[PDB]
Amino acid sequence: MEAVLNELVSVEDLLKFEKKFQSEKAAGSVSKSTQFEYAWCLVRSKYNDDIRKGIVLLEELLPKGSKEEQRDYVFYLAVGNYRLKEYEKALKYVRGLLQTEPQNNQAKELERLIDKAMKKDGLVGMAIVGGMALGVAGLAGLIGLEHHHHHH
Repeated sequence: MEAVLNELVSVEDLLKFEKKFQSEKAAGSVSKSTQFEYAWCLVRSKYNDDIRKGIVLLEELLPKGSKEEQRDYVFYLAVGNYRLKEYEKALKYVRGLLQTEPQNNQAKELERLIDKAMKKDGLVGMAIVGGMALGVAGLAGLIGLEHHHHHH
């Protein structure tokens, strides 16, 4: 029933989770739970600097989380860096993420956007046909011999 409304994050939802971070911190301590949900609210902020902080917030929690807890935080980091134009940074988090869970399709499709975007702002070979061009006659050849190591 989590219907995604057409809006980033109302200042109330962003500060709402910040309020908890304040009361908990006021006690002189902060539960990692708030630290995790506090970065999400920022990672989805309308300001970029808020993400630069939301990304660091999780980056410090990863070493503090186990391998499974990291698989979740790793997922948010690839999404936060993916939008900050940083395509390779998010590509390192999404690629290693598969090294752990290759059966993750949501992690695979994201890799396409990151890798596909880079080719977009790089202009591919415009019209393509099977590849950049043909080849010096070489259909199969995946079982026959190879270049004869011998001059003439």
